[PDB]
Amino acid sequence: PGRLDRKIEFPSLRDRRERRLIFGTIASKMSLAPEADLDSLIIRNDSLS
Amino acid sequence: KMLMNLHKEQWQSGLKMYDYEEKEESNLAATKSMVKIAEQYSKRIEEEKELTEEELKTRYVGRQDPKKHLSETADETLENNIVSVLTAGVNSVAIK
Amino acid sequence: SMSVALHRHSNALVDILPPDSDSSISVMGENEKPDVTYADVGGLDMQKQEIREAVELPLVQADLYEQIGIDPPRGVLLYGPPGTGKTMLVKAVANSTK
Amino acid sequence: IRDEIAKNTELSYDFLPLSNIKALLFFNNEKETEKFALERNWPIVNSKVYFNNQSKEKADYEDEMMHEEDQKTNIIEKAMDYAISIEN
Amino acid sequence: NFKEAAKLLVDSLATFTSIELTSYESIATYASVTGLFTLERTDLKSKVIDSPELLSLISTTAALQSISSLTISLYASDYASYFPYLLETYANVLIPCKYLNRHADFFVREMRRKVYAQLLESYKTLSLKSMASAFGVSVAFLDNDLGKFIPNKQLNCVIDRVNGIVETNRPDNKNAQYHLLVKQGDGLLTKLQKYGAAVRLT
Amino acid sequence: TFLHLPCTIEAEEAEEIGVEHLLRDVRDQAAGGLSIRLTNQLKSLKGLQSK
Amino acid sequence: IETVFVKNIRMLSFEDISKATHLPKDNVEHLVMRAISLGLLKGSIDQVNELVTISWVQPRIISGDQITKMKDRLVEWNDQVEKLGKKMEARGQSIWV
Amino acid sequence: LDLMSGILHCEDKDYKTAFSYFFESFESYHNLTTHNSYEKACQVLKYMLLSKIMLNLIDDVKNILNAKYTKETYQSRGIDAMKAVAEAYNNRSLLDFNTALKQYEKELMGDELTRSHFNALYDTLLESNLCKIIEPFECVEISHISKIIGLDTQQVEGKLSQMILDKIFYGVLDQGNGWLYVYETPNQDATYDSALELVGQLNKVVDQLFEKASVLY
Amino acid sequence: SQESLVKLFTTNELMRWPIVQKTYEPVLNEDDLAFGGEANKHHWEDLQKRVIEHNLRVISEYYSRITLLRLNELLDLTESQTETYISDLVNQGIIYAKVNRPAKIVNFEKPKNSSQLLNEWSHNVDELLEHIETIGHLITKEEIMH
Ligand SMILES: Nc1ncnc2c1ncn2[C@@H]1O[C@H](COP(=O)(O)OP(=O)(O)OP(=O)(O)O)[C@@H](O)[C@H]1O
Ligand SMILES: [Mg+2]
Repeated sequence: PGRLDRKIEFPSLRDRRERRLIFGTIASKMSLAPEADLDSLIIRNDSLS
Repeated sequence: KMLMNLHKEQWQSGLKMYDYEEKEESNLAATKSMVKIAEQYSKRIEEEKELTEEELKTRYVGRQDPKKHLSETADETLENNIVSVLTAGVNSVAIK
Repeated sequence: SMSVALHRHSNALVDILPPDSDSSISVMGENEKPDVTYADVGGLDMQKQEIREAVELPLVQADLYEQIGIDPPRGVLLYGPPGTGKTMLVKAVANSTK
Repeated sequence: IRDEIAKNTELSYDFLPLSNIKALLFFNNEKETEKFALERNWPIVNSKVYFNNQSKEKADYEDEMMHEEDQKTNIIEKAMDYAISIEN
Repeated sequence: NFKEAAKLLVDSLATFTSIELTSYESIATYASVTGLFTLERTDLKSKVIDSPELLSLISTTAALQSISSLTISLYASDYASYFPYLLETYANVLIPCKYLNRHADFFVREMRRKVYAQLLESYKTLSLKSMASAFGVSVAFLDNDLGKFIPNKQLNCVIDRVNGIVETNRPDNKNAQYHLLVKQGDGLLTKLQKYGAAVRLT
Repeated sequence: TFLHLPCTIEAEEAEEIGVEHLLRDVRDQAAGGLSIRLTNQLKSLKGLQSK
Repeated sequence: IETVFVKNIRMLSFEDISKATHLPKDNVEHLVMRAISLGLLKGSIDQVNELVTISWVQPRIISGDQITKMKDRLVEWNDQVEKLGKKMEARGQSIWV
Repeated sequence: LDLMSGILHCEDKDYKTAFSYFFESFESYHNLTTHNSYEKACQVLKYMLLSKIMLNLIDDVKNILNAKYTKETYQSRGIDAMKAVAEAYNNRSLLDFNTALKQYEKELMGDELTRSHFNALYDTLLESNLCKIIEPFECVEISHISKIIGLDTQQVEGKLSQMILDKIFYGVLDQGNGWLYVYETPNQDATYDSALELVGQLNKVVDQLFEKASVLY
Repeated sequence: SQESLVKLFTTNELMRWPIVQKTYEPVLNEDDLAFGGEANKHHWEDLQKRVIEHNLRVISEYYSRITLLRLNELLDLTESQTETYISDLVNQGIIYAKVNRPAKIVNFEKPKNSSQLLNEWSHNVDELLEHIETIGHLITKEEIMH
């Protein structure tokens, strides 16, 4: 502390809800299966960074 | 005599009038500048009644004087706009 | 003591330089982050907030901090597994700071 | 009285019929309505007096002034005027 | 001066001390009144209506209920209900208060002036018919309300009695602006003349 | 035939040094202060008028 | 092209063209639009104010009569400059430098 | 816990972060035993769809709706209210919306949240629709405006006033001659504003000098 | 036939729709795989939209203002269909106009800016002074050679 009182540790464990948010940002750049259920992929991913 | 002349575009340029986009920009900058240097001058007269002139010059920034700086700024702009109004009016009456 | 200009052939002090001069170049690219924004993020929405709070927020609002009474935000250490952009985290924020 | 009403109403009307100009400035007789017109230099056209013509007549006199160049002041004179005060 | 009254009294909502102090009930009302005057529509929204503290206090004092009504109806552009609200605000809030007894008359004038301003800006022309009906008064009444504020030069508007319209002629052009500017320089030219001369003698 | 093609005096940089040395006159036209350009503006009207 | 050239005014009414060319007022507009299209003249076409206000005269054959016009118009211009010059000498006679 | 963070965000006018919470909340209540938690699940389903209406997405409405269970195990009046309002919005049609909430009023009355965000949605579409009409015209009749939007005249006029004070096209309305003129021109010049600061300062300064120069007196 | 068609559309013209339609009805409309098919009857209908957009572009440039009453006549459209066509072509950002609903005018102009006008004026004065400066040299040249 005082050098560095703020310390942010970044996980990769994440949350289900966290993965939905990464997808959206991507989707703005290039839509991934916009006529099919995206949400399967979210469930299936479970370690992914 | 040869050196002094630099064509006929020496004198033609006195009539020549720039973009008025530029004039407005120069005059804008100068307006703000005088406010910002007026504040600098306000600090100069914050009190400025303590002894010895030399110690005041260093303390209230009388070296690199804000009063002199205001004066120059005003005069360049005042005189420039004087010539611009004059050359414009010259142009109106002369051509048509 | 700071950098200053000297004439080439008169070898004297004729002119002054900012001290900023004659010091490290500041971002060797262009300063800001490429088209990558909070939209592109995709993280880490919360922790990115914590980075905004730390870096941009005091700099934009000084007065706000003065109200709490605290000294302004201390250094940040970004550690974790990679592929977290942690480097991109700083660039994104800094973009928006001005 | 009939005079003062006549100088004022140049700025107040553009025309009156012969009945209405009588009533307003108080003329007593029909002939008096037209006689006072010639003297204040309003024409009668179609039984109507026009104050607008007096307006114009006043305007031509201003232009026959030789006083008016320096008084109104050319744009070119004004800029010169400001310039030279400093140069003193 | 209500400008300094609104800056202190709206801030003091958010962290308010009643240790050897007065009630929050008087201060939330007194704060709303002075905010209504000074703040413009945009900041009215921020600091009065969307104030979380004022929200939470809800309607529990008749005073509070009276001034709350009045700001909302000014904001949402309603005119029918503004005219009876104004009357109630005066009766139940301004008068009982000792300190706003003194500013009671000013509140009524300005409040009408403020609701007119919004309407006059937004329209080039009105009818005397439509304006009157909208506030919820008549043609005979509206003509008197307007004869107070227009000769003082607040609203910058005329009423065509002959046509039946309320015409708008608020200058926003350079001419309006030049007039403001020369009033600042003319107070300068006089003040130089007195300070300059005075030193010249002694 | 001999057609007119635009010309102007502009000076080299190495030339310049001497041009500065030999000009020690006040310069009636040099584009200076308020004074210098009020003299110019008049000069300019008679220039054009003769052309 | 000829009438706006010889006149000093550089905006021409529709009624002027209608009498000269012996055509309806309808037919006149048409003529103007076609002149803009060719590059015979260029400028703005105002139907409401019934103008054509030109910005370009495409260069024409120059006969002795047109030189006479061009020469005349520049005598007035030379006189205009000269009169302004006499005024410019009167104000500021006392100080120049 | 998740749902309540959802409601709060939805209201802060962020609809991505909101959406993920209501998604979780839908899944929680489907996976618990349904005795009272279908009810709570149906309510949440309205809120997931509601997030996306505000973002103006009907693709991701297609993805979330399904005939497997979100229209056959949660087939309800709120579903029919949502895909009417969703469809209306994209068309850019206020008319359609207006008619959709007449027969689905009970959805605004029962749901606080649905109502806050449909109030906003109304205002948003009317504002949008207007800009398009008044761009290529000036001196357009107020009556004309009413034809296209599909509202009473008197309504149109009160609505448009607000949006002059809102200050996104700021013109003036003619009640008596029934025109709208659009003004979009600058309302000050830069040199005049910078002048105001300048003469203001000099006013102060001269007083300050005299304070120092009154030693003569 | 093709040659007159291409030429018409390239160069800037004012033309009226039932007279152009009458020219190319026994010519182009009976040529199959263009206009003579069935769903190319609605590519013929489309030819009209392209003609009335051509007239709108031309008239936009050359006419600074024109009454709406007039503009209707020249385009061969009804009042209602004129306004909607102006509007669509202003969304697509090519042209700019202000159309009155009382139907007094259409002002095909985007209202010109203060700075640009002044800029435009200052340049013209420099062209007059340059023009005279060059002329004087060529007077000297001609007199002496004579
Ligand atoms: N939140 C995000 N949304 C979008 N793209 C992202 C995001 N996070 C990371 N990425 C992508 O992954 C890349 C790798 O991230 P970054 O370069 O910041 O790594 P790091 O964690 O700092 O590693 P090291 O340990 O090497 O410093 C980014 O350049 C970006 O393309
Ligand atoms: Mg890194």
